[PDB]
This record gives sequence, structure tokens and C-alpha cells, in this order.
Amino acid sequence: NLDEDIIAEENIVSRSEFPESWLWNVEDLKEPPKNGISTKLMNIFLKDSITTWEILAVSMSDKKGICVADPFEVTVMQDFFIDLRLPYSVVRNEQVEIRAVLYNYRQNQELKVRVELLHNPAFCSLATTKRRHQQTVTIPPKSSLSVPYVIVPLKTGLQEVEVKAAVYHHFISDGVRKSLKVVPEGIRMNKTVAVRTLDPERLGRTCNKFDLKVTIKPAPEKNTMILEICTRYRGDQDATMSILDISMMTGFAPDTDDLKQLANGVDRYISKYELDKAFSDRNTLIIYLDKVSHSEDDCLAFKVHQYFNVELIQPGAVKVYAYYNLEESCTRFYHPEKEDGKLNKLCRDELCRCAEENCFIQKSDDKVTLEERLDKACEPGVDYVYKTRLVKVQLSNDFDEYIMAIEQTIKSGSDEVQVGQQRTFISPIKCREALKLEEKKHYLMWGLSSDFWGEKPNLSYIIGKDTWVEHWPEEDECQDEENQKQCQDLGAFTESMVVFGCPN
Amino acid sequence: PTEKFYYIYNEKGLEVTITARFLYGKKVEGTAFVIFGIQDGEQRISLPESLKRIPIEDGSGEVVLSRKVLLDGVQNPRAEDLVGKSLYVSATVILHSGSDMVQAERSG
Amino acid sequence: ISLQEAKDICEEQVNSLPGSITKAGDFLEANYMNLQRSYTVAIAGYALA
Ligand SMILES: *[C@@H]1O[C@H](CO)[C@@H](O)[C@H](O)[C@H]1NC(C)=O
Repeated sequence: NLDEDIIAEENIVSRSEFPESWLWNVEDLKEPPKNGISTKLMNIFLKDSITTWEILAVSMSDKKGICVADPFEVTVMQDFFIDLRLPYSVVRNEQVEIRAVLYNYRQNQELKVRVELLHNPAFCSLATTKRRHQQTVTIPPKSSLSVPYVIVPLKTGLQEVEVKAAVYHHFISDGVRKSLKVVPEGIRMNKTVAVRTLDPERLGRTCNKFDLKVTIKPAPEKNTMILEICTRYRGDQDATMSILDISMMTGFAPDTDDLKQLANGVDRYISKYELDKAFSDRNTLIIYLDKVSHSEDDCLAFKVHQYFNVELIQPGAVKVYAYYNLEESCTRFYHPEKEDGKLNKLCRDELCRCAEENCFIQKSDDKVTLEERLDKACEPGVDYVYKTRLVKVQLSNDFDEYIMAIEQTIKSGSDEVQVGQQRTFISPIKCREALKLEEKKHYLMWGLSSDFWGEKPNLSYIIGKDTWVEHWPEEDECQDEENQKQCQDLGAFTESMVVFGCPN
Repeated sequence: PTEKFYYIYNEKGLEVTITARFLYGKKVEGTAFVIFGIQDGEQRISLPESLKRIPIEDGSGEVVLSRKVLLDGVQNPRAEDLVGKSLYVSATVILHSGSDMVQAERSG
Repeated sequence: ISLQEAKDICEEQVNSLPGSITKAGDFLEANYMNLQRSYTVAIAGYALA
């Protein structure tokens, strides 16, 4: 709500139609001829694709015969636009990268863009339903900028991607909306033990050319960190020119002078303009190499700076390949705390869902009364509201598991819960410490029917953006005069929830 | 290439003009990967020493293969066997975006 | 002589070699007569051979 002067994403008519060919038409020449020429004028529509449209035709009159024509050229474009560049054969359930190039052919006017990668439940992105992913950027006239976007194809087939870019103090917006093919792997055979109870209850009546070790480390003395790469080739003789595509964690830029220091470096070269590009939106870097070795580790490292402060940061990406071959490439993503730089998602036998939205419903608001408390408990969404005790804890890299001890079923929902039962609630590793959670403590909790992990009775629980959790002390831990106000609203919440039940 | 063929005594070696342009009608700013080779009927032989990494300037470019470099490669230095052999050129250009990539070729 | 012993061997992989042989032997023939000892006489005779 900072600035009021942009076109709402909700009103950004994207580019939609991108046929690789069309107008298979067949039209007849009824016009009264002049000069021995009937003339036809077919008013048509211009597809949402920016290219010169070549037009090829053939006149089949039975009297004179066939006749090819001089192809016709209709030159289509806008001053400022996008084109989106994707792969084709992507694999479901594997984090990938895309690049979006906005071109600006305005001769003298720079531009500031707020562009959103648009949310899609078929993809694990950074864009939740409610938490937008808007990046703000600036463009030199008669220049274009490369924007990376790393995602997870959660589903198969024809998936469309959309990105809507809107501008400030000016006119146009645009949007790309482009499909491609997603497909499955099928292995699910990673270091399985002989009987791991993977099976359900109710059924039944890759870098082959390249070594690539990338690690982003921190700096000694806004914030600057180290990027480290460590590369090799696997073959009999050393290999030809290899290329690196490197992209910046949201709002990052390298150290301009260390960049310069490295380019004079042996066996290396980065042209001047991608090397004296401006600090304003210097975001994607391409470094070409003379050759790469098959014999040992030749690493590199350099600095990165934080241009804009946002709490959450897209992983950086690094894609390396031989000059001749793109398709046998190797791609790594980095993030300092995320190992191998991969987004948090949640995975079972072949399904995954994106676990990257806010840890729990936002706390610390001025309003903590029964009035709002009940309102978020009287909503229909609330399937379950429990009060348990933090009994056990499995901590791990992926997620951190809190074993909860349900003694009472306050409001079961679509759940069949017995009394004195032990059930598994999850919280992502990015959230763990923000929760300030300790075992042996009681907790009164609630969520939705949609927020249940698994199927019965081998199920689990997930704390999401709208899950509400709060610790419950003992009787000997609420007698303090300071702790009155909490334990007051706890007693009155309970009883009026209990006696009245839900209203409906 | 300047002339459709390769002149055996052309001291210049070979000067090549790279034209790279967007489909919509605008010129491209970038950098190029140029590799050549020889084809003998169905038999093609790649020419590894000639690859040049070269910039692309406002939708225009020049590259030059000096005769000195050219002749160092050759296997059998000068013979009649060489005639009947044609040349093919593979071009890989990357935008300043680092994103889009095009494979191009002049053969024959 | 070490180079020319394995001639017709490194002709495919390295087409630089014949130059080093020729100009080294040229340096010999123009400046072979003006030696004193027989050792140098003998070896450089053979390489021109
Ligand atoms: C294989 O196991 C590693 C951990 O050992 C994990 O990172 C990776 O996701 C697994 N791959 C598949 C396809 O399950």
C-alpha cells in the first residue's frame, strides 16, 4: 500500500494466443473485377504474439489454374513487452528455472516495473494465494532485462505460466501466458529398505557430463556474501568452451570490481557491457570459459550485495554446459540455509505440495480478545480444535516434527479421534525457531480439514498460513498476577465454546 | 562468408559477417560462438582449432579467420584430395539476457 | 635427431614439427662447417643426413 500508481494485476490482460501457425483459410473471389482483378479485403484479428507474420497463399481458379503468391509481411509489436523463454521437456516434481525477458524499445525513456510471477497451485513457487511475489525493476531505454524464476512443476502435462508486468507513471501493461509439457520420472527407488511400511492399507482387491559443487558462504567485514562454485569434466580429454548462466538471489548483485578482477583472470572472459552493466538492476550474469578440465577441481568465488531488503529470497541458480550442447546441461540452485538451494515442499509416494507460505496465522496483533478468537474458531473452515501437550520432537533438515498428545476432542470435524491419542504435527525447518516451542508444554491448537497429511490411519498434521497454535501452561503456571490476562481469556474461550458449542 | 566458396589463395583467409535479428523487426545485441567443419560427401570432419568467441554489435558483426591460423590446422598440407570438400559453419549466439539461445549453420 | 627419429609418427597430431626440424638443420648446414671437434662433426652430420 506504499504507492497507489500502478495497474492492478487483476486488470492485466495478458498475451494469450501463441499459435505456431494459423489462418488455414479458404476464401472466394466474388468481387466485381476492375482491370481484370477482383479485390478482396478480409478484416481479421492480430494474435497476441509479437513477430512478423508471414502470409502464404495460392489462387486455384479452374480457368487460369493455380498461382502461388508473393508472401505478405505484417510487422507486429508494442513499445514495451515481454517474451518468456522456457524449456520443453520438464519433469514433474523437480525444481527448475525459467527466464523472463522484458524488452524496452522506447528510445529515450527509462521505465520502472513491478512484475509479479503469478500464483499457480500446479507449481511450487514463492507466490502463495495471498502472499504476492512482486519484483520492482528499472529499464534503460532500448534495453531488456533477464529475470529468473525457480519453481517446481507439481503436476503433469500442459501447464501454463503467467507473469504480469505493470509500470509506474506511464501507460501500458503486458502479460505472458505460455504452456509447455510436464512429465513424470517413476523411479521412487532411492535406497529403500526391504520393508519400510511404504505400502498403503486399502489398495488391492542429471549432470552426466559435469561435476558441479556450488556453495554460497558469508563475508567477514548492506549484506554481502560469497558465491563459491567448483567444477570439472568427466571424460578422457579436456573439454571445449563451457558456459555458466548465473542468476541473482532476489535483489542481489556481484562486486563490480572483483568481477573486473576475475575477468582478466586466466582462461576466462566476460565482455565489457555485461561487465560494466549498471548496479540498478544487474541481475543475471553470463560467464564464458575457454575450456574446462577433466582432471581436478577448478573453483571460483566472488561477492554479492543486497540491493533491496526483502525477508524472503529466491534461490540463486547456476547452469553450466558445453558451448555446443545445452541439453546435456547441469543446474544447481543455491541458498545459504536451504541445502542445495531447494524450496521447501512436502512429499509422499509420488505427490508433493508446496510448503512455503507463512508459518502460522500472524501473532502479536493488538487484538487478542475472545471476540476475534472465537470468530477464527467459529468459522466453518475450522475442522478441528485440539488441546494437547508437546510430547515428542523429531528435528531434521527438511522439517521439524512435534508429537502432540490429544487428551480431549474439543471439536472433531472430518476426523475420527480417540481419547488419549498421539498424533504427528509438522512445521517446516524455516519456521522452527520463530515458533519458540518447547516440549512438555500444553498446546491448544486448531486447523482445517484440508490441513491433514496422509490418509487414514497413517496420517499427519501440517501447520500452515492459517493454522493457529498457542501454548497452554499448567495450573501452577497460570496463578501469576502477570499471567492473569492470558489464562482469563483461555478459561472464557473454553467454557463459552464448551457450553454453547459452536453456534452452527 | 564474403564469397560463397573458399578461395585457396585468399591471403585474407576468410572474413564473415554475422547478421542476428529478432523476428518482430529489431536488431540483437550479444555474443557469438563460431565453429566450422568440413564435409566429404556424407563424411564430415570437425575443425576444432578454429572456434572463435566473438562479440555482437548492434545487430551487426565481423569476424576474421586469418590465413595463418587457417593453414596450421590442415592435416595433409596441400593436395588434389582437398578439392571436392565443402565447409559448414555452426553458430551459437547468446543474448545479453543469458536466456535465449540460437543454433545457426551455413553449409555447403 | 630425437625429433626426426620419431618422424612420420607425430605428423597427424602436431603439424608444427617439420618446421623445428628444418630450421634447426638449416642452422646446422650454414653453421656446420665452422666446428673444431669431431663429436659435433659426427652428430650434426647425421641430422643433415
Ligand atoms: C534421493 O535421495 C536424496 C537423499 O539421499 C534426496 O536428496 C533425493 O531427493 C532423492 N531422490 C529421489 C528421486 O527420491
